[PDB]
Amino acid sequence: MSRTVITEVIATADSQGRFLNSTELQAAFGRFERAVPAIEAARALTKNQDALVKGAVQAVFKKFPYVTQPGEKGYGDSNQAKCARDIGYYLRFITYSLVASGTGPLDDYVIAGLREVNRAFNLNPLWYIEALNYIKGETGKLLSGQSKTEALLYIDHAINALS
Amino acid sequence: SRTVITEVIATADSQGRFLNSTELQAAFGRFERAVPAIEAARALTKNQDALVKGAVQAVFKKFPYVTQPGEKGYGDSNQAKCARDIGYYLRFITYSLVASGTGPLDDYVIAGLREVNRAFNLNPLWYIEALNYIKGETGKLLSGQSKTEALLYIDHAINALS
Amino acid sequence: SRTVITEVIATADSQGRFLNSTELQAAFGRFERAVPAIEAARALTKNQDALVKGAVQAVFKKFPYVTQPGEKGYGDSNQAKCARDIGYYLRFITYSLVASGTGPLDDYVIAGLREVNRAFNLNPLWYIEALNYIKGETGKLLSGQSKTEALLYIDHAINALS
Amino acid sequence: SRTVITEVIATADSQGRFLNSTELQAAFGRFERAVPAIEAARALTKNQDALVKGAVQAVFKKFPYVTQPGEKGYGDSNQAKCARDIGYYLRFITYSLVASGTGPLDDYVIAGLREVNRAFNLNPLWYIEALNYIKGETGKLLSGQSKTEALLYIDHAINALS
Amino acid sequence: SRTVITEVIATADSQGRFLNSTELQAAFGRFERAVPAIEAARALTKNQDALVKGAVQAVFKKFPYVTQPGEKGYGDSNQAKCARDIGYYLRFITYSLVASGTGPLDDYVIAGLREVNRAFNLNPLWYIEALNYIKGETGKLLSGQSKTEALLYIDHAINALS
Amino acid sequence: ERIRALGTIEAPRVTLRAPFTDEQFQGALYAIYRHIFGNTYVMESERPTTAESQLKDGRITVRGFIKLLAKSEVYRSRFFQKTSQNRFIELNHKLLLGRAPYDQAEISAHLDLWNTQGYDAEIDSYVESEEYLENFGEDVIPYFRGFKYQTGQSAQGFNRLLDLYGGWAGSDTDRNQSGQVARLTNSLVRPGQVVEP
Amino acid sequence: AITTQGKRIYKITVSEAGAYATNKHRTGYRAPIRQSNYTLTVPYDRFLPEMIRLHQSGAKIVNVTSVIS
Amino acid sequence: MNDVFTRAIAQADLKGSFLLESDLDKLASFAKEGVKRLDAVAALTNNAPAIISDAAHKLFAEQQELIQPGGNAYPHRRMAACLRDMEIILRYVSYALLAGDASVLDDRCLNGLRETYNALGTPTQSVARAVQLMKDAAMVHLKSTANVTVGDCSSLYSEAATYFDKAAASIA
Amino acid sequence: MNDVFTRAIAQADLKGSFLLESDLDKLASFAKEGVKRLDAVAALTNNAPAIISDAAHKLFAEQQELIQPGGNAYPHRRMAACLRDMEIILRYVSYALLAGDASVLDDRCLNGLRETYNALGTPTQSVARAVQLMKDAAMVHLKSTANVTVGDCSSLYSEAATYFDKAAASIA
Amino acid sequence: MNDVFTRAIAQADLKGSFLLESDLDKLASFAKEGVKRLDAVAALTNNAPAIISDAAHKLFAEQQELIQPGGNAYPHRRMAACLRDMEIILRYVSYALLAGDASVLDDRCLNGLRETYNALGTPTQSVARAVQLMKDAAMVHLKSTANVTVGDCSSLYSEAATYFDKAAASIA
Ligand SMILES: CCC1=C(C)/C(=C/C2=NC(=C\c3[nH]c(/C=C4/NC(=O)[C@H](C)[C@H]4CC)c(C)c3CCC(=O)O)/C(CCC(=O)O)=C2C)NC1=O
Ligand SMILES: CCC1=C(C)/C(=C/C2=NC(=C\c3[nH]c(/C=C4\NC(=O)[C@H](C)[C@H]4CC)c(C)c3CCC(=O)O)/C(CCC(=O)O)=C2C)NC1=O
Ligand SMILES: CCC1=C(C)/C(=C/C2=NC(=C\c3[nH]c(/C=C4\NC(=O)[C@H](C)[C@H]4CC)c(C)c3CCC(=O)O)/C(CCC(=O)O)=C2C)NC1=O
Ligand SMILES: CCC1=C(C)/C(=C/C2=NC(=C\c3[nH]c(/C=C4\NC(=O)[C@H](C)[C@H]4CC)c(C)c3CCC(=O)O)/C(CCC(=O)O)=C2C)NC1=O
Ligand SMILES: CCC1=C(C)/C(=C/C2=NC(=C\c3[nH]c(/C=C4\NC(=O)[C@H](C)[C@H]4CC)c(C)c3CCC(=O)O)/C(CCC(=O)O)=C2C)NC1=O
Ligand SMILES: CCC1=C(C)/C(=C/C2=NC(=C\c3[nH]c(/C=C4\NC(=O)[C@H](C)[C@H]4CC)c(C)c3CCC(=O)O)/C(CCC(=O)O)=C2C)NC1=O
Ligand SMILES: CCC1=C(C)/C(=C/C2=NC(=C\c3[nH]c(/C=C4\NC(=O)[C@H](C)[C@H]4CC)c(C)c3CCC(=O)O)/C(CCC(=O)O)=C2C)NC1=O
Ligand SMILES: CCC1=C(C)/C(=C/C2=NC(=C\c3[nH]c(/C=C4\NC(=O)[C@H](C)[C@H]4CC)c(C)c3CCC(=O)O)/C(CCC(=O)O)=C2C)NC1=O
Ligand SMILES: CCC1=C(C)/C(=C/C2=NC(=C\c3[nH]c(/C=C4\NC(=O)[C@H](C)[C@H]4CC)c(C)c3CCC(=O)O)/C(CCC(=O)O)=C2C)NC1=O
Repeated sequence: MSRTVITEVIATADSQGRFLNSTELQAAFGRFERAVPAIEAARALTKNQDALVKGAVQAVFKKFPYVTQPGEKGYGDSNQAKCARDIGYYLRFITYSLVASGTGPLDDYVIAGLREVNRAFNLNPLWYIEALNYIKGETGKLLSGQSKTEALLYIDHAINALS
Repeated sequence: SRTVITEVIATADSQGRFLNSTELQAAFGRFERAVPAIEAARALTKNQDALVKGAVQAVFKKFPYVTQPGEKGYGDSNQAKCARDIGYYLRFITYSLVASGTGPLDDYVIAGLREVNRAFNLNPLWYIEALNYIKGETGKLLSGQSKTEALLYIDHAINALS
Repeated sequence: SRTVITEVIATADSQGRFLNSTELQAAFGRFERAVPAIEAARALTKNQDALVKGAVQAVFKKFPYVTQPGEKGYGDSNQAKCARDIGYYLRFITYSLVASGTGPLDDYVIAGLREVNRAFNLNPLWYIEALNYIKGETGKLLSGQSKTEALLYIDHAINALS
Repeated sequence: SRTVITEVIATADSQGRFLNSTELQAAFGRFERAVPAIEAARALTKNQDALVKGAVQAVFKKFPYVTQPGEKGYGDSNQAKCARDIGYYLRFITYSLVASGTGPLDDYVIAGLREVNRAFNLNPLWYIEALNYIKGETGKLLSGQSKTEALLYIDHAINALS
Repeated sequence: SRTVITEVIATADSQGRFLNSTELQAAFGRFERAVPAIEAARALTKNQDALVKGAVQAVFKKFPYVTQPGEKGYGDSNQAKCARDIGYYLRFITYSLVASGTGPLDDYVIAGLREVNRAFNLNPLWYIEALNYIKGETGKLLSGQSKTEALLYIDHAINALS
Repeated sequence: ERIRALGTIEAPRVTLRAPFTDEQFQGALYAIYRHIFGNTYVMESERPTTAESQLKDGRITVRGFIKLLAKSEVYRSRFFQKTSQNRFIELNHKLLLGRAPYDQAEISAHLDLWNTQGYDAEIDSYVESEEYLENFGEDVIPYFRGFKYQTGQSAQGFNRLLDLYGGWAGSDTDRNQSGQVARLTNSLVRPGQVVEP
Repeated sequence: AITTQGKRIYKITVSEAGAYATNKHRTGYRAPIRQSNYTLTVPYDRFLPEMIRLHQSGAKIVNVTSVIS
Repeated sequence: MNDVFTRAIAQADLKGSFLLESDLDKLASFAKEGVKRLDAVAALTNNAPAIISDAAHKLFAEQQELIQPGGNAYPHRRMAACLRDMEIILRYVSYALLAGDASVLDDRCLNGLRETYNALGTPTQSVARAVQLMKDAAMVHLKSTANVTVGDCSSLYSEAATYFDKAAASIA
Repeated sequence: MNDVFTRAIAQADLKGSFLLESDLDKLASFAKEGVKRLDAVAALTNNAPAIISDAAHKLFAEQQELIQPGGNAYPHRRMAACLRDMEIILRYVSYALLAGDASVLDDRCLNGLRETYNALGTPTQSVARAVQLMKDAAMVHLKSTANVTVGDCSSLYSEAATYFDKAAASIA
Repeated sequence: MNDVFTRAIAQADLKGSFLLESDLDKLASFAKEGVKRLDAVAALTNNAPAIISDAAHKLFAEQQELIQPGGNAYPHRRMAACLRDMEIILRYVSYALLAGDASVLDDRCLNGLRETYNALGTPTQSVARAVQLMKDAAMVHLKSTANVTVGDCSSLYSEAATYFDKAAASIA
C-alpha cells in the first residue's frame, strides 16, 4: 500500500469513485518518462555499494569522534558492524525509492516509526544525517544529469525525515 | 492548568453533577500533601543558583564536546541560555510542587517540547543529565515525603524529555 | 465500577499514559481515608437489623396512610418488601463506604431508580425519609471522622432520590 | 406546536420534497374529523367551572390526607392552586381538541412534566385521578365521536402522567 | 413500502413512542378512503389491455421517428417491451391505489429510474406521453373521487419522470 | 430481509436545524441516543442534561452534541474501558461513521493516534474528519450507511458491517457473558483466508 | 479544556461564498442545504484544525472573537 | 478554569520569578484551611435540592407574574428550564467555592449567559433575584454546625457571598 | 495495493537484498512500454458506458430470467444496482491495468463479493457471466487502432483478459 | 473494570449479604499496606523506559531472527509497534498493580490479544518472552531501596510477578 505516482492517482480516483481522467494519465506518463534516469541512478548506486557504505561509516566515526572510544555506542565490534548494516539499509531504501520513483519505500520502511525506535534505542539522528550527507556528496560524483538531482532529492527527503 | 483540584472540577463537570464523596476525598488527599510540597518548594527555591550552576557544569563534564568551539555549547550567550533553561526547569518544578500537580510543568515545558527541541536542535540528553544532577542533590537537600515529591516531579520531567 | 482508584486508572488510561504523580496522590488520599470508612461499614453492618426496623417504623410514622388497607403498605408481604428495600439501601451504602466511592450506589440503586419507582408507583419520599432516619441514627452510632463519611453517603443517596 | 398539518409539513420539508398524496390525504382526514373536535371543545368550555370543581372534589375524596394541615393540600391558597392546575389541564385538553393534534398538550403540560412535578413534590396520581373524574363527567356531556376524541386526549394526558 | 400506515408506524418507531391520536386520525382517513381507491384499482385492472395498447399507440403517434426502422422503437421485440413497460407502470399505479400511498411506485419504478433510463437511452418523454394518455382515458373511465386519487398517482409518476 | 437490516435501511434520516420547535428535538434526542450508544439501554440518570440544553439553545450543532456524547462517560464506560483497542476502533467506526473499518491501516493509525494523543483526540479524528462532514454534516444524526455501497469502500466493508450489526434488536452492550470482545480481529488483517491453529 | 491552554474559546462567523458552492455542486448535496451565513464555536485546543478545515471547504470567514477574555 | 494555586503561579510566571515566601505562606494557609472549605462545598452539594426548592418557592411567591400565562416561566417547559438553570448556577458556584477562584464561574458559565436571556426575552433581574435567594438558602445551610466540628469560617461565608452576588451582577 | 514496481521492491526486501540487474531491466522495460498501458487504460475509461451497455444488453438477452418479474434485476432499483456493479468492476480492472499488478483488483474490489452476493442473494454465476461479457465488449475497444498510433499490444490484451478472468473466477 | 474492593463487593452482592468481617479485615489491611503499593507503582512508572529498553535489548540480542529482513520486527514500523506493545503491556501491568486486581489487564489488553497476534502472524512465544524480560527488568527496579524507607515488600513482588505471568501466559 506504498506511495507512488501510480498509487496516488489510483487512490485519488478510487476515493472519489471515478475513473482515471486525463490528469492521472498525465501524471502516469510523467512517471514513465521519469523511470529511465531513476532506474539507471538506482543501478549506479547499487553497483557502488561497498565504497558508499564504508565511506559513510567512516564519516560517522570521523565527524563524531567521541562515539569511537569506549563508553559510547560506537565501541564494540558488533556496534560498528551493525552501523554498516544500518547504512546499508538506508542506501537500499534510497535505491528502492529511486526505482519506485516515489517516497513510498522510504516512508513505509524507514521513516514511519523512525523517531520512536531512535529514542528507545538511544540512537542520535545526527549520525545518520551526516552519513546521508556523505552519501549525498558521493552521489554528486557518481551520478550526473537529472539522475543526480533525483538521487539528491530522495536523500534530501530522508535527511529531512531524520531531522 | 491541570491540578488535582482542577481535574476534580473537570471530572465532576463532564457529568454535569455536584462533587460527590470521591471528588472531596481526592481534594483532601491533595491538601494532606500540600504542606510537604510547600516545604520542598521552599527548600529547593532557596538553592536555585547553586543548583543551576552545578547542573550546567554537570552537563559540561558529562558532555565534554559541548564546550569547545564548533558547536552549540561554546559561547557566553549560549551558556547564559543554558543557565536560563535550567532556571526555567527548576522554576516550573517549583510551580508543580506548589500546585501539587504536573499542570504547570506539562503545559509550559512538556507541551511542544519535542518540536521545540528539534527545531532549535537542542539535544534533550543535556536536560536529562541536568535533571539527574538535580535529582542527586535533592536526594540530600530534602528528606522524607518532600524528598519523594521532588524526586517524582523531576523524574516526570525527565520522562517527558525522554 | 467508579471509585477513587478506578477513576484514577480510567482517567490515566483514556489519555493513554502511565500513572503520574497526581493519580498517586489521590490514591494515597483514598488509601489513608479507607480506615474510617471501614469501621463505619463495621458499625452499620453490626446494627443492620435495628437500623432497618427503625427506618420501617419511621416510614410508617411519617406516612400514616400507607399502612391503611387498600394501599401499598397494607399486607405483610408489602411490609416485608419495605424491610427488604431498606436493607438493600443500607447494604449498598456500606458497600460504597468500603469502596471509598459512590460506585456501588450509582450501579445497583441510582442507575434506573426513577423508571422503576414510577412503574410500581413507589414514592421516592418514602425512602428519602427512611434514609433520613438512618442518617439520624448514625448520628449516635458513629462519631468523629467516620461519621462524616457515612453521612456523606447517606445524603448522596437521599439527593439521588430527590 | 404540532398538529396533523404541522406533522405533514415538517416531514415533507425534512424529506426535501413536495406534497404528494399521502400527507394531503392525511390532511383530508384531519379536516374531515375537525368537526367533532369543535363541538367537543365547545361543550368542554361550556362546562369549565363544574368540571374543575368536581375534579378537585374527587381528588380530595381520593386523597383525604392531602387536605390535612401540614400536608401539600392544606390551606386555601393550595386549593386555589388545585383549581388553577385543573383549569390549566382542561384548557390544554380543549386546545388539543381544537388543533385535533396532541401537540398543544405536549408542549404545554408534558414538556418537562417530570422535572416540575418532582421539584415541587406534586404528585402525578392526584392529576391522574382528577383526569379520571373528568373522564367520568365528560361521559355524559358529549355524544358520538366527540366522546372518543375527548377520551383519547384525556388518555394521552394520563399516560403522560403515569 | 411507504403507505399511510407504514409511514405512521415508522415515524412513531423512530421517535420510540406509541401511536397517539394524530397517527390514528391519519389511519382512519386512509381506511375511510380505501373504498374509492380500490374502486379505481378495479376499474384500471378491468380496462388493462385497452389502456396499455392505447398508451403504446399514443406514444407512437407523438413520436413517429421512433417507429422508423433501425431505431430504438422499431422491432416486434421493442413493441412487446414497450407494452411490458406500460403494463408495469399501470400495475404499479393500481398498487399505489390499493396501498393508498406512493409506496410501490417509489419502491419499484422511481427508485433508480433516472440512471437506468440514462444507461439504456430510453427517453422519459415516451413514458410521460404514455402516462398522459392513461390520465386522459382514466378521466373517461373513472368518475368522482376515484378519478382524483388515480390522477394524483399518475401525476406523481409523471413528475418523477419529468 | 435476507440480511437482518431491513428496517434500518427503511428508517428515515433525521435532521435538526436551528428553529426546531419541540418534538423534532425530542425525536432527535431519541434517535441520537439509540444510534450513538449502540442500541444500549441508557438510564435517565446517565442522560446528559447540560449537553441537551446547549443543543436546544443552539450553541452546539448536532455534530458537536455527538462529539460530546462520544466523549461522555457512558460512551467510555461501555465501549472503551471494557474492550480492547480493536473493538473500540470498530465501535467508533460503526457508531460515529456508520460504516465498518475497511482495512488494517485504519486500526494501526487510530491505535497509534490514541496512544500518542489521548481519547479526546481519538474521538475528534472521527467527528472532525471530512467523511463525517460529507455524509452527515453538522445537522444530520448519523445512520448506518454501510449497507448501501459507499464511494470508495472495500469489498469487505459490507460483510464487516453485517458482522457488527447483529439485528435491529441486538446491541453493543458490554453486559454480555463474553464481555464485549472484538469481532473483526482476523477479518481485517486476513480478509479472505481462514486458518485453524 | 482542563488546562490553561484549553480555555479561552473562540467564536467564528462563517460565510459560504461561491468558492464553497462551486465545489459542493461537483461533490453533491447529500447533506441537505442550509443558510449561507452561520456562526461556529471553537476552543483553542482545535482552533487551528477547524480553521484549516473551513478554508479547505471553501468558505470565507468574517471575524473571530475571543469569548473568554 | 483556574484555582488560586494556579492563579498565583500565573502571576509568578508573569513576573518570571519564583513564588515569593509570603506567597507560599498564603498558599499554605489556604491549604491548611482547606478542610473547612471541603465542609463548605459538601454542605453546598448535599443540600442543593432543598436550596433550589426553597429559592423557587420564594421567588415565584414574590413575583406572581412569572407563573401566570404570558409569564416567562409559565409552561412546564420553561419552568423546568428555570429550575435546571438555577441548579446549574448553584453547581458552578460550588465549583468556584471549592476551587477558591472565581475563574471557574466567570470564564465559562457566564460568558453569553447574560445575553442569552435577553435573546430569549428572559427578565434578567428575576435571574438576579433567584441567585440572591439561592445565596440566602446556601448561607442558611452553611451556618449549620450539626455533624461538623465547630469553628470559625467567616472567610468562607464572605467568599461564598461574593461568589453568589458576583454571579448575580454578571447576570444583573 | 501495489503496482509492479512496489511488488518487485517488496520481494527484494523480503529477500533482504538490493534489486538485481534482471529486475531492474524488467522494470525499465515496463516503464518504456508503459505508454501503451496508458493507451489501454484510456481506451477502457473513454468507453466505459458503451462497455456496460453492451454487456448488460447481451446478459439480459442471454438471461431474460433476471429482468423478468420476480427475478433479481427486476424491481427497477436492483437493475441500477447491477449497472453500478458493472461500473465498479470495470473501474477496478482499469485500475489494475494501469498499475500493472492485480493487487487493487483482488484487494479493494473482490475479496468479499462472493459472500456479499451470497448474502444479498444475487446469483454469482450470472455476475461472472456479466464480467466476462464486459471482457469481450472491452477487447473490441482495446484493440481499436482508430486515432491511435499503430503498434503491437498483445501483452496488454493478455493482461486485460487475465484481470477480467480473475474477477470472474473470484466472483463466480 | 474492578479493584479488589469492588471484587469483594460484587461477590458479596452475588451472595446477597453484607461484607463479612474477614473480608473487611482483608480490605482494611490492603488499604493500610497500600503505600508500599504506591511506591511499587511509582517505581514501575518512573523507570518504564529503562525496563522497556533493557527488555528490547535482551530480546533482540537473544532472538535475532526478528530484526532480520523478512523478520517480524524488521522495519521501523514493526519495531515501533513492538516497543509500543511492550509499553502498553507494562502500563496495564502497573495499572493492575495499583488496583490490586488484574481485571483491567485481562479486560483491556488481553481479551483479544492472542487472536490479534496470531492473525498478524506475530510469534506469540517471542511476545511472552518479551513480557518475561520486562518482568525481570522491572523486578530489578522494584527491589531497589534508594529514595524510599526500607521495608518488606515480598508480597508486592509476588503480585507483580503474577501480573506479568498473567500477561505472558494469556498471550502465548
Ligand atoms: C529497516 C529500517 C531499520 C533500521 C535502519 C534499523 C536500525 C537498528 N538500530 C538498532 C540499534 C543500534 N544502532 C546502532 C548504530 C550505531 N552503531 C555505531 O557504530 C554508529 C555510531 C551508529 C550508527 C551510525 C547500534 C550500536 C545499536 C545497538 C543498540 C542495542 O544494542 O540495542 C537496531 C537493533 C538491533 C540490535 O539491538 O542488535 C536496529 C534494527 N532497524 C530497522 O528496522
Ligand atoms: C520556559 C520554557 C522554555 C524552555 C525550556 C526553553 C529552552 C530554550 N533554550 C533556548 C536557547 C539555547 N539554549 C541553549 C543551551 C543548550 N545548549 C548547550 O549549551 C547546553 C548543553 C544546553 C543547556 C542545558 C542553546 C545552545 C541555545 C541556543 C539555541 C540553538 O542553539 O539553536 C531556546 C531557543 C530560543 C531562546 O531562548 O533563545 C529554547 C526554546 N525556552 C523556553 O521559553
Ligand atoms: C403549564 C401548565 C401548568 C401546570 C400543569 C402547573 C402545575 C403546578 N402547580 C404548582 C403549585 C401547586 N399545585 C398544588 C395542587 C396539588 N396539591 C393539592 O392541592 C392537589 C391534590 C393537587 C391539585 C389537584 C399545590 C399544593 C401546589 C404548591 C406546591 C408547593 O409550593 O410546594 C406549580 C408550582 C408553581 C408555584 O410554585 O406557584 C406548578 C408548576 N403549572 C403550570 O404553569
Ligand atoms: C420494475 C419496473 C420496470 C421498468 C419500468 C422497466 C423499464 C425497462 N425497459 C427496458 C427495455 C426497453 N424499454 C424500451 C422503451 C419502449 N420500447 C419502445 O417501443 C417504446 C418507444 C418505449 C416505451 C414508450 C426499449 C426500446 C427497451 C429495449 C432496450 C434495449 O434492449 O436496447 C429495460 C432494460 C431491461 C431489458 O433490456 O429488458 C428496463 C429496465 N423495467 C422494469 O423491471
Ligand atoms: C452552560 C450553562 C447554561 C446556562 C447559563 C443556561 C441558560 C439557558 N436558559 C435557557 C432557556 C430558559 N431559561 C429560563 C429561566 C429564566 N427564565 C425565568 O424567568 C426564570 C426566573 C429564570 C431562571 C433563573 C427559562 C424560563 C427558559 C425558557 C425560555 C424559552 O424556552 O423560550 C436556555 C436555552 C434553552 C435551554 O438550554 O434549555 C439556556 C442556554 N443553560 C445552560 O446549559
Ligand atoms: C490496548 C490493547 C491492545 C494492544 C497492546 C494491541 C497490540 C497490537 N499489536 C499490533 C501489531 C504488532 N505487534 C507487534 C509486537 C510483537 N511482534 C514482535 O515480534 C515482538 C516479539 C512482539 C512485541 C514484544 C508488532 C511487531 C506488530 C506489527 C505487525 C504489523 O504491523 O503488521 C496490532 C495491530 C496493528 C498496529 O497496531 O499497528 C495491535 C492492535 N492491541 C490491543 O487491542
Ligand atoms: C471526605 C470529605 C471530607 C469531609 C466530610 C471532611 C469533614 C472534616 N472537617 C474537619 C475539621 C473542621 N471543619 C470545619 C468547618 C466547620 N466548622 C463549623 O462547623 C462551620 C459551620 C463549618 C464551616 C462551613 C472546621 C472549623 C474544622 C476544624 C479545623 C480543622 O480541624 O482543620 C475535619 C478534620 C478533623 C476531623 O474530622 O477529625 C474533617 C475530616 N473533610 C473532608 O476532606
Ligand atoms: C494523457 C493520455 C495519453 C496517453 C494514453 C498517451 C499514450 C501515447 N501513445 C503513444 C504512441 C503509441 N501508442 C501505442 C498503443 C496503440 N498502438 C497499438 O496498436 C494499440 C492499438 C494501441 C494500444 C492498445 C503504441 C504501440 C505507440 C507507439 C510506441 C511503440 O512503439 O510501442 C505515445 C507517444 C507519442 C504519441 O503518439 O502521442 C504516447 C505518449 N499519451 C497521452 O498524453
Ligand atoms: C506521591 C506518590 C507517593 C509515594 C511515592 C509515596 C511513598 C511513601 N512510602 C512510605 C513508607 C514505605 N514505603 C515502602 C516501600 C519501599 N520500601 C520497601 O522496602 C521497597 C524498597 C519499597 C517498595 C517495594 C515501605 C515498605 C514503607 C513503610 C511501610 C510501613 O511498614 O509502615 C510512606 C509513608 C511515610 C514514610 O515512611 O515516608 C509514603 C508516603 N507516597 C505517596 O503518596
